[PDB]
Amino acid sequence: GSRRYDSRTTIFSPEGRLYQVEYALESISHAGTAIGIMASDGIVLAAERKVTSTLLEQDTSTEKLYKLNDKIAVAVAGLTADAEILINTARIHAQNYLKTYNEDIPVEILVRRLSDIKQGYTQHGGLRPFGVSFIYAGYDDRYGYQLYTSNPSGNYTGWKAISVGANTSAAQTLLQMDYKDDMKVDDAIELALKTLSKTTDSSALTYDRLEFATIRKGANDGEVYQKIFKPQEIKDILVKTGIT
Amino acid sequence: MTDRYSFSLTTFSPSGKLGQIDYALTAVKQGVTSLGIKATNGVVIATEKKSSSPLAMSETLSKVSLLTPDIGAVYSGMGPDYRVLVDKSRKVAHTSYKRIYGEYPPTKLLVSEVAKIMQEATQSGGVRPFGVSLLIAGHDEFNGFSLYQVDPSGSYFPWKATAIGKGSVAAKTFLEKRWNDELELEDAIHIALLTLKESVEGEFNGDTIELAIIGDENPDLLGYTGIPTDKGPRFRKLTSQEINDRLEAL
Amino acid sequence: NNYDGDTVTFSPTGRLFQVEYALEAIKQGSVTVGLRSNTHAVLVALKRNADELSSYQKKIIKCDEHMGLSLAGLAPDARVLSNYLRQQCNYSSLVFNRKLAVERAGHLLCDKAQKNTQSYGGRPYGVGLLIIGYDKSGAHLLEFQPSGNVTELYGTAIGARSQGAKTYLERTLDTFIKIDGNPDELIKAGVEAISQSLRDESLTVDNLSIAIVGKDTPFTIYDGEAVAKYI
Amino acid sequence: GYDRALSIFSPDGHIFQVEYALEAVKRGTCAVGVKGKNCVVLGCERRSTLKLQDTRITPSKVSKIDSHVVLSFSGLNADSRILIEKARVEAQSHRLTLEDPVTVEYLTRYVAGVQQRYTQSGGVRPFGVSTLIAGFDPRDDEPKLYQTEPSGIYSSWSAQTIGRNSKTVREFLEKNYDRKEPPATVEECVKLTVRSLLEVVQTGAKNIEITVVKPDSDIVALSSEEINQYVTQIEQEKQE
Amino acid sequence: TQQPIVTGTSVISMKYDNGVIIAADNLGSYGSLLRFNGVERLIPVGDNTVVGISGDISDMQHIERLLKDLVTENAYDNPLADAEEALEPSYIFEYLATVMYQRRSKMNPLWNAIIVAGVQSNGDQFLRYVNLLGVTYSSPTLATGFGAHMANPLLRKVVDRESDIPKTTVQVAEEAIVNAMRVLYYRDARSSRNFSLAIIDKNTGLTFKKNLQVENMKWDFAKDIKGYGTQKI
Amino acid sequence: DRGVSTFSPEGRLFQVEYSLEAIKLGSTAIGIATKEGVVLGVEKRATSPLLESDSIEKIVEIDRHIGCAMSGLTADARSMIEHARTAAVTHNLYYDEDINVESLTQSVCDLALRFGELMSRPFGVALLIAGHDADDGYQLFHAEPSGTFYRYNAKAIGSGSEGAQAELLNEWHSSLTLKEAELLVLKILKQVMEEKLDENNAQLSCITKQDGFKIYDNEKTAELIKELKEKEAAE
Amino acid sequence: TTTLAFKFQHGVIAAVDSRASAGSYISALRMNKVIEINPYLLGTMSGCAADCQYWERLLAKECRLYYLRNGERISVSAASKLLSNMMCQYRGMGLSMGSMICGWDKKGPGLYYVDEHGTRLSGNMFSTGSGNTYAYGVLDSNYKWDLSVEDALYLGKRSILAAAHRDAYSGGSVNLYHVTEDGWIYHGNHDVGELFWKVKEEEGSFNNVIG
Amino acid sequence: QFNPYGDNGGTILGIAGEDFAVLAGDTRNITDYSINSRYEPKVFDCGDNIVMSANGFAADGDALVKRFKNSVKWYHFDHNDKKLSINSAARNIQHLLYSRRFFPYYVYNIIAGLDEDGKGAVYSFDPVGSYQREQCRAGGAAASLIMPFLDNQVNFKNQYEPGTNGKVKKPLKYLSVEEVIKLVRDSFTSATERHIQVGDGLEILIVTKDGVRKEFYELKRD
Ligand SMILES: *[C@@](C)(CO)[C@](*)(O)[C@H](Cc1ccccc1)NC(=O)[C@H](Cc1c[nH]c2ccccc12)NC(=O)[C@@H](C)NC(=O)CN1CCOCC1
Ligand SMILES: [Mg+2]
Repeated sequence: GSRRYDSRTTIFSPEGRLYQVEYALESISHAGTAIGIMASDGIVLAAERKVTSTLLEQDTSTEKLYKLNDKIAVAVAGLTADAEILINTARIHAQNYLKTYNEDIPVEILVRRLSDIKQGYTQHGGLRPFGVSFIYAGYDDRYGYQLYTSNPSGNYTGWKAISVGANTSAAQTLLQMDYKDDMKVDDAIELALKTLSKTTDSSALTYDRLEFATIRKGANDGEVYQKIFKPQEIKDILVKTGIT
Repeated sequence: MTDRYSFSLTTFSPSGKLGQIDYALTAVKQGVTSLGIKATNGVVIATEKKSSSPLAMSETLSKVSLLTPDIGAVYSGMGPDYRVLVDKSRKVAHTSYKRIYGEYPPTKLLVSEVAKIMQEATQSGGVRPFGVSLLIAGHDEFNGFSLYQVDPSGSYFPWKATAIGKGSVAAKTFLEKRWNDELELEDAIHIALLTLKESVEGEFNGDTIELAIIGDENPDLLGYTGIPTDKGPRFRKLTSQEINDRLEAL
Repeated sequence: NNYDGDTVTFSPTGRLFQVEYALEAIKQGSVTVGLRSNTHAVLVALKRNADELSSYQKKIIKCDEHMGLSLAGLAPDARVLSNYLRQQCNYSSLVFNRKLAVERAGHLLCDKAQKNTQSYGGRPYGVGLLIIGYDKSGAHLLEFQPSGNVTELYGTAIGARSQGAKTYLERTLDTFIKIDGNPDELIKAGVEAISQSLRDESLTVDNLSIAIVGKDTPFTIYDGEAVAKYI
Repeated sequence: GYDRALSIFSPDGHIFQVEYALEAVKRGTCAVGVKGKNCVVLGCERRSTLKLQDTRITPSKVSKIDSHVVLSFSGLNADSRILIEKARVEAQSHRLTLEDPVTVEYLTRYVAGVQQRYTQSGGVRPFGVSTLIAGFDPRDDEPKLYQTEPSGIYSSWSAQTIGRNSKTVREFLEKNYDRKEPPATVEECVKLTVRSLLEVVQTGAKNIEITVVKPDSDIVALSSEEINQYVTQIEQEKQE
Repeated sequence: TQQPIVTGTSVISMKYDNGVIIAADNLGSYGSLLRFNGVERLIPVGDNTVVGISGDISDMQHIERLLKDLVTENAYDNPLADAEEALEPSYIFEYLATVMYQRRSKMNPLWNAIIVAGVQSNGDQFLRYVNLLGVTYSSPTLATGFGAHMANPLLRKVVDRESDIPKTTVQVAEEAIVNAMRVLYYRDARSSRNFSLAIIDKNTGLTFKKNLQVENMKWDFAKDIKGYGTQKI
Repeated sequence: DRGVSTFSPEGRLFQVEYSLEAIKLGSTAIGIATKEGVVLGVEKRATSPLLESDSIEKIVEIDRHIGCAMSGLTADARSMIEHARTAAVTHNLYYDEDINVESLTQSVCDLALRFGELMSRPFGVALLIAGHDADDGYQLFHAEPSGTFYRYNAKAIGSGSEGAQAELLNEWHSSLTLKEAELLVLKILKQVMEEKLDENNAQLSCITKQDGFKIYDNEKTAELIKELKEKEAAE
Repeated sequence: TTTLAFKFQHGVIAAVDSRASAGSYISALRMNKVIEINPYLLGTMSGCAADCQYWERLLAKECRLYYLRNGERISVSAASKLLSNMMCQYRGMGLSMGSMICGWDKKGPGLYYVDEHGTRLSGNMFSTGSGNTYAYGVLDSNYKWDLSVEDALYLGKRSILAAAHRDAYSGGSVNLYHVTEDGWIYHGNHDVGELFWKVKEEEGSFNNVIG
Repeated sequence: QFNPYGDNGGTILGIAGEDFAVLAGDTRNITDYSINSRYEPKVFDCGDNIVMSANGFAADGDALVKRFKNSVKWYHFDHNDKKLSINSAARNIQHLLYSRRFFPYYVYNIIAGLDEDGKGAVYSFDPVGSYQREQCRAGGAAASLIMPFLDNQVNFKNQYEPGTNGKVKKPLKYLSVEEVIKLVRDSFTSATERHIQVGDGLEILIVTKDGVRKEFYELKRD
């Protein structure tokens, strides 16, 4: 019967690892690097688009940075199509929480929900896992500014600064070196871009090969603003920090 | 009976590759060349009508398809897979949008829905991925003109101009030299015909080429008068004669 | 070899190995004999024990007042099939006020076993059954194989060393068929038949199991000191 | 639905998937449980390969199932969330139908039953998680400490450890823990728990987490400085 | 739940020494309208059973088909279908009674009253009633609808108890049935002159008589009846 | 791979035969039936001295008149016990009486072969079901994952089974007292166990008509162990 | 019916009548309206006899299973709640069942009222049935926590008598129970016909009635 | 509208002796003012020395008896030909009746036999399953006519010993089978006189350790 052709996606190796999760992580390691840095007065999200073309319409393009609600955003590393399935689920969960409790969803609760969905694909159903790693950047009134990451295993952890995708080993070392706790957003912006500039596989880091976003309390009085940077605005911040 | 294939047929290999998606992309590579170019006041999509037999009536086989009045699509790869995707794309434009908001979806959202369907064939139980890459051209009020590519993985990217299939590498190079942000629609059609001639071996005329545009509203193609706000479809398929006229000024 | 992984696969010579392996389980099972005359039908079964401290596994099961069987092979599968027969015998009584014909009971068992041999996921039954009964057309004896094949016979035997008892019955055919209106002599012929399949061990009081059904005799099972008469 | 039997017997009478789930537990960070005369302490390792971590928001290793029961684990982190969620739901469900909070033994028996169910159900793999469940029964001052594992077996322990290098810390506990006289105070119980982790941990900085649970729903987690004082005192006595 | 539309009236029957008799008129009424005049409501099953049905005709036609299918199904893998393992009146009745009671238990009854008349293998007479409620009973005489009120009293004068059955001949029993049908024609507003009669004897088998008419009717005394009391002319 | 309900060429179900190998790795359990009662005894086998041995529950009550001992993958037994307890009490609800030991055992064994592609595999545990009823008196059954159950006068299951069964072959007779049976279980357990037998690593239990099913205290078992040592030193 | 039950110093008393009705017709003179769930649990009955018997005998099934799983006797609080949860599943379906769950557990003596609506009330004294108003009158004026077992048994007995007399659908006989920490104790079946005349003479009450 | 219930009349009577039990019932079956049958048995031997009768709506009564007889059959199969005691049968019937709590068997049910100590036993049920063991019980159409007579002549209610004037009761001496059958016949003769649905015939089933015996008596046919 059908058993003959079953890959068995949800099994342990003799060493106690999940084959498909490990191979999905291998896939993600070839994806464009995404970086998240948390400061005292905001969060930065930086990400590298993969070998683009001159004929790609950049201003209407979105492959890395996505908005989950007004307070929370995500950076993607892996299969974009897989990520959009999960993103739309996360957008719905945030709205369900808002409808139920009449309050914006706490960042961790949203992260746990998505991570639980990823976990389910590793334990039952016989389907392949989602080949996606997220960096969650968000704000709520309990913990303030928060950075999380989740991977295909469904495991999630909190961070002050973190990278996913390609060259995370090199990127994490550079972040660990220059990061300090009393850091500010403008400094974090500079750190994120400098890290990408050194870890990139491209010859030079340009505006057309980047997606960028900030979550600031730099909004008029006690409230939070999401800023998805436009191509011209990424070009300006590259000149300002002295990379181009 | 029962569909007992409730498990994924597409899985990650040790190297991190999704084999069936890669193999689907290989099927797309073997397929006939198709392309798309975006102008300031329109979009053009084109492909070769590779007829399987001269006894076959190639007019009955439509490679370029209307999805909505302002959105069209063309493909490279497996024709039957494309045909069913067009059927599903047309339907999803109604069920998940028009029946809710009373208007046709914008290009990017219809593309998003098509992409979702193709992604599910990449993860759901007992199915292979679609063996096609789509080029979807369209217009809507708030986004203007746009051109999108959709791959077997479900990934989609917006393009100023691009090509897929047999001679895509050469065709994309040809388009990079000719494209600029000041092109008029007629100039884009001219470039489309030049680009497409390089990948075609045999006859090159209106009967062997399929070409459509997303441009100005066509009140003559609406089918009724009396409602000022309804001005007609922006999608128009060029006739055999209309193509040949532009081949003399080639 | 390559074609014995499941029941849904024919071999290149048109054989179904999973069914044949299920047939093998019957041969490993303890011997049981069936025979009938025109008035009565008899089952004789050699029960098997695990050791000296253990009891002797029961071989005969009652299905109705007029019908029952003996088993050889996987006992749980016999429980499933005998339960099905009990229900069918019972459906016939409650709905049609009609005692279920033995021939029709065989047809129902055949069809139940067959479904397990053509579908993926399941398995064949690993047991052989000898059904006896008395209905409107007199006494009957059936042999059930889990391949689905059901056969009406004057006498037969299944299990380990069953060929000896089957040869005896084939010689005695003309004699025991004529034993009408004499239950004890028909049982004697059955006990003498099953004795041709014994080696080393002999028929003791808690070893032997006998059942009978007939014209004015409900299906009854005899165990313990009730069969000492026939030893 | 996906019905495939993933956990099955092998010729030698082993269920490999259940045994490979134990290997995932072996890979997990070390967790330790020690019960004193009037308390239970749960110690947990934090691997220091991950710095630049935000310790405020990162999922803590010890989880409250109810106000009087806690659960720590070793193995797959994502898997543990599913057991914890189920346990928390069952805890409220028990209060709702029986009007008493769960006993520690009952909660353990439920979690172990869930783990067992995933070893003979179609289409699913076993949980790659072993748990330590500790607390005090309602209106009872006797400490309770239980362990579970992927196979679904559970048992009560005077002291126990699970996870990586658990063989070493169990060796330590077996010679250091006296049954006739268990850690009389909270200090002695925490000290013995920290000592046992220091056999394996590496640095005694942010790598050790301690959670003390006392009777009548009195549960607190120690801070870095409080634990650091235990680490300081232990090594100063060791220099002799 | 429904209401009966096209209906059939009384079915009457009785036992005699060697068998049973059953009869029913050939009318299909549509309320007060005598719509259909060629309806057979006695349905033979083999050569040893006759089922007489009253009530809803559409439900009767449904039952008629169940019985026709029952005969077909009994013959399947049955070499003794025309002998030892042929359908018996008791088998056919219990089947119907099972169906009727199940249908009432789903609150979707077959709006009928049925009498199964026949002779068993051992020569014993069979006569049992069942209706839309699943209610069953047996008696030396049985009748449905109006027949219960008018025919039974007449038929019980012939066979008042079980011991009177061997004393009753087929000529006497048929005579009694035919008289009862005449009385029903006089007094039942939803009856007809034309009727069918069936005899199932243990010796002579099944005799099915069609196109019978009520005859020897008394009407002449009507000429003398004038007015409703005081009128003389 | 291959089906879960597959027959071997010898006519045996692979999975059932493999589950029997898991039961051979399990801790020893012994049952002895007498006319004064049935005795059940088990080896606890703690994996470490820190494990509180009294939490090892390998002897279990099903009803007041039925007890049960287990050997093998003991986690699998929990659902079997749950079903047994439900079956026992449900029958008491429907029939206002105690359920027969055989009928209870049959109900448990009906679960055994409900596996395929229902549960995904057979049970990896064997059960000794001991009890008493008015019809057949004191009884001891051995319930396997094959769905088969044999009645026994005495039976041993687990790692030291064939050695213990040979010993039970010689020692059992129809006139055994309850006290004699208790000592006999302790004697044979002590013989097949790896570690030295005491009240903490071994457990006794019995079922009598009067008092019903009882698990023995560690103090009560300790005295029976001391009584055993002295009577073995007596000759 | 008339049922009552009350907590006091030495446990809980439970008293019930024995009549059963089918309209004006007295269908039964001697019906058991108490169920011995276990040696420390009792269950009174009022309403549909079938519902009372089925659901309380099903409660006894569920209380026995609790003992087997937990190795410990179920509480009165938990037992009453299981029963009330059963009622809530057949909520609105037309059940008619009013009952008191009497018993002794770790918290001491326990008494809970449960009805078909899913109501569950803890209290020291309850009375259900068509004649409960008559029973309450006697109970409220004579109840104390400081009652002796002999006086308490009499109070519950006398309270049912009061109701049996006035209420047309109560009577037949009185069944007494006394719940202690060693378990419940049956204190007999008392015919109302004989008890009435006995009480009238000894107590001097029912002066209005001629005897 | 369709009414799934009906009333087939009849009356039944069960009396428990010291070492025997009787279950009697009239043989008349009716609808409204018509007679369906003058002899339609209503009391059945169900096996294991148990007799049963479901009085009220015949279709529901036949179904219940049919189901209980089936329950006895499966009790033998499942529990090694064990004899079903009268108390176990009673409990089993409660669950059969409550199966249809929301679409009841419209019948008053009585069973009779011997308990496990050999003494006579009668159990009485209502349509929804409440049951109880009794010494005496009449059920059905004329139940209200007969029961008071049985309270008087079986349990000696309102009877005292002459000379004492109400101080001492009549002692509860046991009744023989011959004495009981007289009370049964007089009960049905009296019920036939004043109740239109009762008559035609009387069938009594007597249960002893020796087995189940029948007795039939004619009744007035008007
Ligand atoms: C007072 C008598 C109320 O009138 C009691 O509540 C009593 C409670 C009770 C509880 C357990 C056993 C017996 C009695 N209730 C009844 O007797 C009850 C009253 C009744 C009648 N129809 C009702 C509808 C809804 C609620 C109550 C109703 N009567 C019954 O349940 C009748 C129908 N049952 C019997 O009489 C059953 N017995 C008939 C003779 O055979 C033995 C069983
Ligand atoms: Mg009368």
